[PDB]
Amino acid sequence: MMERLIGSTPIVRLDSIDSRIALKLEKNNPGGSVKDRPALFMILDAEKRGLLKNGIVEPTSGNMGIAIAMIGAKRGHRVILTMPETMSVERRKVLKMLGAELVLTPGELGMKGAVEKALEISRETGAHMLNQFENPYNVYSHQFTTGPEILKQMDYQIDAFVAGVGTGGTISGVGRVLKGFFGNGVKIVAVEPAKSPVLSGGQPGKHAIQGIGAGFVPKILDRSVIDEVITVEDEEAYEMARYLAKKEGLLVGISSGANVAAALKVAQKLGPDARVVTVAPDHAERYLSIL
Amino acid sequence: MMERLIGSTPIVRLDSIDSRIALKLEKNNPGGSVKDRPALFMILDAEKRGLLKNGIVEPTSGNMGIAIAMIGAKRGHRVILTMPETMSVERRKVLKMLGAELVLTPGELGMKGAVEKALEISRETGAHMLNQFENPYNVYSHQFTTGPEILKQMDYQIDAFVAGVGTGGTISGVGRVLKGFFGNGVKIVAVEPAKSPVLSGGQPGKHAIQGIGAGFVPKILDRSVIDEVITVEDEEAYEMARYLAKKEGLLVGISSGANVAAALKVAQKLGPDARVVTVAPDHAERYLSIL
Amino acid sequence: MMERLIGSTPIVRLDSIDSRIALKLEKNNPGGSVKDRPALFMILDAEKRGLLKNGIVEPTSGNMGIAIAMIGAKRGHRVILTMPETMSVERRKVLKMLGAELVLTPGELGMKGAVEKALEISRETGAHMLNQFENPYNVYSHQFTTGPEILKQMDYQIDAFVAGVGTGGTISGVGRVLKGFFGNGVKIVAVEPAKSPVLSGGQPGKHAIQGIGAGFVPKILDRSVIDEVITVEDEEAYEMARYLAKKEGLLVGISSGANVAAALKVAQKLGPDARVVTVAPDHAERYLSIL
Amino acid sequence: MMERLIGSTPIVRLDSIDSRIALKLEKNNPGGSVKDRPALFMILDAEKRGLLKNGIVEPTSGNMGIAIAMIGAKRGHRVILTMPETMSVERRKVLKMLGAELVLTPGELGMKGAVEKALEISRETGAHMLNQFENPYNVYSHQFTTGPEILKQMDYQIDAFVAGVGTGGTISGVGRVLKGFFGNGVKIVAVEPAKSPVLSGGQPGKHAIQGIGAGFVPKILDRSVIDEVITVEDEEAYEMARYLAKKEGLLVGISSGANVAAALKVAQKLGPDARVVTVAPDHAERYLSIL
Ligand SMILES: [Zn+2]
Ligand SMILES: [Zn+2]
Ligand SMILES: [Zn+2]
Ligand SMILES: [Zn+2]
Repeated sequence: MMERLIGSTPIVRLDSIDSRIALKLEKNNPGGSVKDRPALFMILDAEKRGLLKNGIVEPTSGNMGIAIAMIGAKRGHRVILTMPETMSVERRKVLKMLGAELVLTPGELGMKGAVEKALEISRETGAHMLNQFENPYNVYSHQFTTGPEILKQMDYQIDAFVAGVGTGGTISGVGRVLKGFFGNGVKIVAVEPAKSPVLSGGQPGKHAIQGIGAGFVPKILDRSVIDEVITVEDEEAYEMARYLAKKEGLLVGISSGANVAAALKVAQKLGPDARVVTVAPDHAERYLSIL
Repeated sequence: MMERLIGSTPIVRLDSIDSRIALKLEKNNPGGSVKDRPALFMILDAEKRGLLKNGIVEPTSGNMGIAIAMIGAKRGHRVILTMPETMSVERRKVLKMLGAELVLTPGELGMKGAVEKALEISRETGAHMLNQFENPYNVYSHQFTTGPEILKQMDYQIDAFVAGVGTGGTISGVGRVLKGFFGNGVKIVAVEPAKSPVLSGGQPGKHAIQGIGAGFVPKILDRSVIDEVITVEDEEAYEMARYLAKKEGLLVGISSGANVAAALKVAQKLGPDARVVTVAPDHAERYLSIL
Repeated sequence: MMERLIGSTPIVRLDSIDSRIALKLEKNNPGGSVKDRPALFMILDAEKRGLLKNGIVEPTSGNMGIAIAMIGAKRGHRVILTMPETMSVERRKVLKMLGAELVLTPGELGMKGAVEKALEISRETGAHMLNQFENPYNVYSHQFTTGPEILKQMDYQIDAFVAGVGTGGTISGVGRVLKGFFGNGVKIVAVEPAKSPVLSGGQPGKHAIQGIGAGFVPKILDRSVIDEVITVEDEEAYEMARYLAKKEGLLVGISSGANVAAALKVAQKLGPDARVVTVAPDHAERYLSIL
Repeated sequence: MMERLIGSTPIVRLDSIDSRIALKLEKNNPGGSVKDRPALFMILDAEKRGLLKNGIVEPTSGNMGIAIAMIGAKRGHRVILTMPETMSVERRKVLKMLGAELVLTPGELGMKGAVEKALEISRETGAHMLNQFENPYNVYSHQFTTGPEILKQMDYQIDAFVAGVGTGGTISGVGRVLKGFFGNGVKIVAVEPAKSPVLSGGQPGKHAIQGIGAGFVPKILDRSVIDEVITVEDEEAYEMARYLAKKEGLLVGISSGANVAAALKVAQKLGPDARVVTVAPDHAERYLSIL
């Protein structure tokens, strides 16, 4: 069921915004986000290695936790999530509907606080941490599914791929495929918040772009495939998410707004025949309380 | 964009519930429900007839309104919805995100109250009412998309198709295709609330199964393709929706719970090799406030 | 296996011939032709009615024989095919590969001799005749699969659908759907050989356009959906089939050249933004010794 | 057109042969073989490097010539193919249909003569040689399309992948993906003729298994992904190809019988629930005079 439903998502051209921008719509996944792919890969790996006797505990900003909970619900794994109290309340409710357990961690501690608590619960319960920031299967999910899909959906002609970095899974897996095919003929652009520009060589900080900018450089981030880093302001991301819904009818989340805002800045630096691709990580109904 | 994204949704087998039941997952549509199909068909028809000079006004229990708003947002139509105040608050928020206008009508007046207000606004603004309860394009959407999809996805072997009646579009369009192919070899079962059993020959009444049981028999309901009517209690529908999320990882709405609860009663009356198909009209995140 | 592989074929636009024409590629079917669809439907229907206990006998000089032989091979039905002995060594070989029993009837004579022999085999062995020219399930296969596919693949915008009539199944089933959706907004154009223009009111004659022009009006032909008839000369058909290979890289059969030759004549009488769709029934490699 | 049609081919399970075997049907490609993928990738790469101004010349006796001719026809590249004059009238015809220029070199001699003639044509005309045995884009086509497809189509569960080596492109690219995902959990099995077992450490010889066993080790063969080599006799291959047609209704070529014959040998050494996947490179109707 899950193996079959996850991936093979559609791409749309954003004609009412900039007709050079194509948005891959990951909300079509059964868990409602891109994170279904890495969750599936990391889980199948841990099962075959015999690591899930006591279930799974994973820190999350929301989406990876929802994906793990969904797959765990179907496959019969106990799932515990830790997540900062600052993530949208919709996340908490979804996790509960999926019968997962949740421990909220302090907002000012961000993703590091969630990781810390997850490490504790893992030791206390014996639940296995998939560790999205270090697990190479996160990258393999995008290397073997997302990247191949994007490559063919764009008819093997792409000038730039633009993606927010959360775990770094998406840009790394997709970037490996695209650099493999295009070499220097394609630009791979990482997106991060202006408020937390760690990839640009700056300081971590509080920001509102849920799902990106963890405040540190993930171990799985494959820097050799990344050409540049662009920053996006919080209000830029929200504005674009809202614009996508009103002008394209696309019910996409905050990080999709950030991706598209950044893709627009990329496309403007290039010619009229530029082909720019980005991802819409999730849907707008996960953000009704704040978007 | 919309023409391309709408439809071609997947089917899953509910092994952790009853392995004779296959659920078509309509939440994969870009508007997050089955209603994307009839909305697209009715809109394309009204455009080609030159009826949308002043936009669209339609009454809704939520999903048809969201679909119309989404397509209107992309195609450039002004969209006004009327909807009972008793429908989930998520509906109202989505309509606003899509830049549609909304007039809430009294809860005790139900769908009839919404229709009445929509007729008023139509006259006042000149906006065109697509009229989901009378428009044959509602039925054609399921006759030309949903039904053909279901027929092939089930490898041309179906013992029963089970669906809630809202507008009656789905059961009518799908039932025409399936009766066309199977004749009396397939049973077509209409689902309604026990609290409002109009199709069984009873009285209209207040119920909690959002999206079904409008309290009257729609004009587009094709009674010649319907074999029986089954009733479902409110708590049955909610319980099943919850069970689908916890045991299958399927984030489906209330009417999906009602469909599956009814499909289970159908399958139990049949043999161990029975093939029963139903629809999951929408997703669970449209119901976080109440489910 | 066959239920899964048959149908859902791609469409392409004929940019090197006329960019207003779109070509549905039925050679992508496992039997290499459009006839996989009606054969499947006729066989599933006959199975369901318990009519296949002593196998299948069918008189056929064309793709229906391959489709039947192929489905019969997988499903475990005995398949006897009657064919005038004038049929190519290419076709005999394929039928024999699929384990059909070939009954060759006296030649110049023709298809009548094959029909007569099939009727006696049916009496002598109990084998069931599907009768492709009379069986409504031929039409339903197109009403329930091909037409729905085309409608959506053309994003619900079609000014004309153009198709050769062999059995009349394709034009009738697709025509029903397209008339249903578009009404008089779509023109349905039947194609036939200039040498055998029976649908135009003329006399049957010998022609070389494989797959079309039986020299009678088939029982299953839905005349109510057909707006006009257009004729194609044998050499128009062969020349266009060759051109499709040469300039589009499309290895299509003789009937495909006929369809596209006709569609070209249709398109030229319409505006610059007209949308014309037609079918490529089979593949070139079935005709290497004559094309 | 070609970017859209190539790849995304179906898999079937060989229930009438051994239900542990799954067969990827590459005949569904517009060129009727697996070689559409590497041809597309090699040509797109060469175009991008501006290497195709005077066209393409390639020495090829098999499906690569068809793929190149077909892509060349649509894209507007001059295609010259060199082939020993010992090649069938069937293949010459198809190549000529696609508008390739056929350069026939002295026979018994063989493929070396064709390579030598291509090298001089390249010098004399400026035409660019893709060199399918050395070009890494042959491997990438499978790494980026075929392997990703197989991984998902098998629901991420594969005990063995079995494939004939022609160029070694298919086994290398798929093998990279499957090794990447499964590690030592998957066995990658290369197939070659008993008459020409060079990968097994033996001597090159003449054989009748079309599409495999070039009688050298191709430069692009990723030996690091191959776990074992298995041999197949010419008559094993032809017999299995015939059986696939007869009992599965699958019109597959000679190399497909070889692959399935090998996969059968593999499956028999494994448990009852083993999952073995293999490829059907091309179709039967390309071999009517010998199969
Ligand atoms: Zn596009
Ligand atoms: Zn199933
Ligand atoms: Zn098109
Ligand atoms: Zn399978």
